[PDB]
Amino acid sequence: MSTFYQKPFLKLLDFTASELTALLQLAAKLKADKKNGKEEQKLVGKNIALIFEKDSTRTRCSFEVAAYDQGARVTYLGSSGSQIGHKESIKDTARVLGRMFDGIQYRGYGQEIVETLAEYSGVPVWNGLTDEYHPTQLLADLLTMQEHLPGKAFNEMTLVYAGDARNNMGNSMLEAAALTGLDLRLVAPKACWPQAALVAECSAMAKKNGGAITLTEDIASGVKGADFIYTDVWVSMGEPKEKWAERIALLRDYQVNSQMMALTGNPQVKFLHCLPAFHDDETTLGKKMAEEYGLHGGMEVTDEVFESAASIVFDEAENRMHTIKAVMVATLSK
Amino acid sequence: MSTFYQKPFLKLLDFTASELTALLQLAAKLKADKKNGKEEQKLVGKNIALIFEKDSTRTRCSFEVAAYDQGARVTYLGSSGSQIGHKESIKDTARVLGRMFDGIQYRGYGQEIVETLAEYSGVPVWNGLTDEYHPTQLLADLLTMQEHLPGKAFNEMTLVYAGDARNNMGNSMLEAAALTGLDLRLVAPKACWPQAALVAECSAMAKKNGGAITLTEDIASGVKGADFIYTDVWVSMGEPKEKWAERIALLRDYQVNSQMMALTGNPQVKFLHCLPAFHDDETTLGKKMAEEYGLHGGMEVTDEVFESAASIVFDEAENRMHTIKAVMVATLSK
Amino acid sequence: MSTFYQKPFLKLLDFTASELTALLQLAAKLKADKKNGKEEQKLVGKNIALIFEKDSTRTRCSFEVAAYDQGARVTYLGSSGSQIGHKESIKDTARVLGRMFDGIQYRGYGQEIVETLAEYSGVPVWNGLTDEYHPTQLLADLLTMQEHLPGKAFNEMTLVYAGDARNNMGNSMLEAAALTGLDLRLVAPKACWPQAALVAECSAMAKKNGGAITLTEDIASGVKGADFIYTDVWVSMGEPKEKWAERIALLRDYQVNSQMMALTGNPQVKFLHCLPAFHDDETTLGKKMAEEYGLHGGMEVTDEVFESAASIVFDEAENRMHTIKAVMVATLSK
Repeated sequence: MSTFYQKPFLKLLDFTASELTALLQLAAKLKADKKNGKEEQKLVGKNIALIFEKDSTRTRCSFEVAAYDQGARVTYLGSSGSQIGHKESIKDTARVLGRMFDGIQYRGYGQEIVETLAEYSGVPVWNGLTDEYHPTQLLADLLTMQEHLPGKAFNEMTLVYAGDARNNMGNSMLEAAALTGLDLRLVAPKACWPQAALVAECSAMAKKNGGAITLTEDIASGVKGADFIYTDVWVSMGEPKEKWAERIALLRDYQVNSQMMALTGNPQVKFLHCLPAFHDDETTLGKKMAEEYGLHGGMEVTDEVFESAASIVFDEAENRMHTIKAVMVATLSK
Repeated sequence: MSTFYQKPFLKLLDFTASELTALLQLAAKLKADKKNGKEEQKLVGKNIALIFEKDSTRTRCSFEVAAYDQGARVTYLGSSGSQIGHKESIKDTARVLGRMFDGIQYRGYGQEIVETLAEYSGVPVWNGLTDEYHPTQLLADLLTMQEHLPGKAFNEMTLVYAGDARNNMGNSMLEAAALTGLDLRLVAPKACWPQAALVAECSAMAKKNGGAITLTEDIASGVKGADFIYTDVWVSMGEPKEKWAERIALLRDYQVNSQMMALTGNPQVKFLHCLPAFHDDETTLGKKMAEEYGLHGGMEVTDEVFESAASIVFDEAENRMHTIKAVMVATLSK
Repeated sequence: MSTFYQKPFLKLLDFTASELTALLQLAAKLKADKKNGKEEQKLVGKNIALIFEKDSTRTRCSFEVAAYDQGARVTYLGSSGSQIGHKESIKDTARVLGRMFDGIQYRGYGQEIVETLAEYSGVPVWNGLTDEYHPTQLLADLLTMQEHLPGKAFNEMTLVYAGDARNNMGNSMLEAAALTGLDLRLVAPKACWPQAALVAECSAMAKKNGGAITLTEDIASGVKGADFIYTDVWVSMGEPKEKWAERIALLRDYQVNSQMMALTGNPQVKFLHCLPAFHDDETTLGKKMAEEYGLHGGMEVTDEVFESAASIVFDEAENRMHTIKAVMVATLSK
């Protein structure tokens, strides 16, 4: 645990399995302490900056609550202005921020941006999200998996990412398998697989640690034995709207529905999903896409799965805050 | 007072007259305590979310100061992003926020949004403003009226809303008359009256409580005997600009000016107005509208009334903060 | 020091040389105390408003950290909404804010706006930046100059502003020379000189205080003997892009480079610059301007000077926070 003090948190592969175990134990302690009304503040007098170049309105909440609970003050710097590196270089920005703040949370674009912030600020920099990795969500998922399979090592678990696994969360799961020996199934069309070189590197590491990484288009063999099925949205705003039709055509067979859950053969399989999810007609955008592409009842997951007892998405969402807090406490307090 | 603990505050009609009296007494105590330098913080360790879908830059101030004074921390989520229910359903948003925050203040659109937040968050949700009601402003006005008519019950007071009463504040005043027995005069062109069914319902209730609700186009009989004349702006950005000419033509006879104040026959009549007000040429928009529609000297209220000794608009504005604070304290602290 | 209590800070000329000396001593004490882990909070329970009509995303950081360190709470009101005086008059806004907040920091447009805020709010108002002055940056520069020339009075120092001195910082330096007896050199094309009347007024004052103000196009005589060379960007977004070519043509001879530094004849000359600076190709805008106008290697300052041992820009940037804090402490705490 002492190995975290004054260090950044830029991706999971910068840490050992034992360090990850200690971090998740801290998150679980902080969660229990707050639930029981006995949280001990370790960050009184610390000032934290949130550099959120990529942002939704709600994104800041888990980070602010984590800091506030621990006694720190927060300065939120959102995506309304220009990007970092537009008017001022990343190195210059890092040097200025590092004299003002005790810690910096980053959410944005290329991994090199957060590496430069970490190198030149002189204070812990925590990667919430980059193009390459989604460490904040990964930690939240890992804690949630432990809570719902108590007393199991990660190398005893099987996790499925269904749908479009070619993104920063797919990469973070590859890292998790590499480090912890997780049995990881990326169940996806071949065009939606993470890059082969990173897959090959993490697969060699995972093997050494008692795990395995499988990429397959076949849903029945892919999800068999799963303890958890994770998915996320199939289309994003920014990727051109005229590509949505072919992407949806490719991905709609990979919808997490009651059939896919039953194909695991595991009555205790649980469902995960980085929020927001398009699972019904109760959003303007979800209702439009359901009508335009024929997806009433839910897109990447059905309303039935999303609201089922197997769905643990709101525990997962809450656990973002507890694991963010563990990172801040472990790196800022001795 | 104990009846408020862990409850939402969604509209005045959810409360009894006695509960309202106790709430306003708490606001007056908190105001006195702060003025005398002896405020006791009841909200240390509480995290409050401000979900302000409809916002002006200044709107957050009264809510943040109220929370800060009481020791709470605040996360402001403004109207720059997408609306709630665009990308994530209201129910999903409520469930996530309710695990993070101890209380949620909402300012936005339909009343059903704030009802859903209240139902699914599991924490107190306070309605600052919806399409239907303006509870935060109503409480501020009621406290201000008590302060300027000490020792009078609301059923001993006469309040006039002059101008366009067809809006959320008109509805909140109908509720206030229904509940407290206020003598309420909506002095307005018939096209600018609140909906007849809500008027009829509140009129039956008001009668039972010793009050009365009058809707009239006649200014002389409408304002006679008034203790307070309230008004607000006649045109809003969003309503189409080409409708302004007919609206102003309809409403300009209802300007609160020295003549209307004298027609009350009450030398102690006071003037109220939810800020901002267009009362002179010292705003870019007010100066343009004054020139375009012939309203130099003030629109819905003249500069003379606005700056007169009868004007209590800045006491009213300050009392937003004290009454907001009373709602937060009454619902979050036992 | 007692003369600051409950006063605004609108421009340097509102203060005496002795008051400025005491303010900078307070800033140096607060800086030392924080570095040594023994800061004593003087602003617990104070609520401060940041009215930043002109804003970059990073601008709020120094003000928030200063307030947070001292125990105050902050409400940031940014430039995303409409300007003050668009929908509500400055006087009305000042009266409302002054009942809510203990102090108000302003960054924006005309000096009359901040004067009106100060006059009608009833609480200390601090001018961070207006069209006419840049007091926050001036105080940071003065502290930085003292730190790098310990035991020297300002009337023993020579400061150069190279480049376009016709702006709010040039005006603030004229005031500093007027008040402290600084030897101030504005080394600039004649079209980029501050207004003659303000120059003549401050020159009369500076003479009385043992200083001098020189405006010259001649770089060799202008910078000779300098203790410090300050500069800032040559072109701003808002000024029309088609004027950039002639402005750059006029200003590029005034680039702070190794040659200009050597022309001082002073091996210990230091370099200052209100950040951000365009000193290399590591910003999108800087790289485009370097390519379009032939300025690879740096615009108003070369990368070599900017990264040299003589460059003290990051000490200067940090000292914004310590001097802001001194203003808040001196005016809010007895």
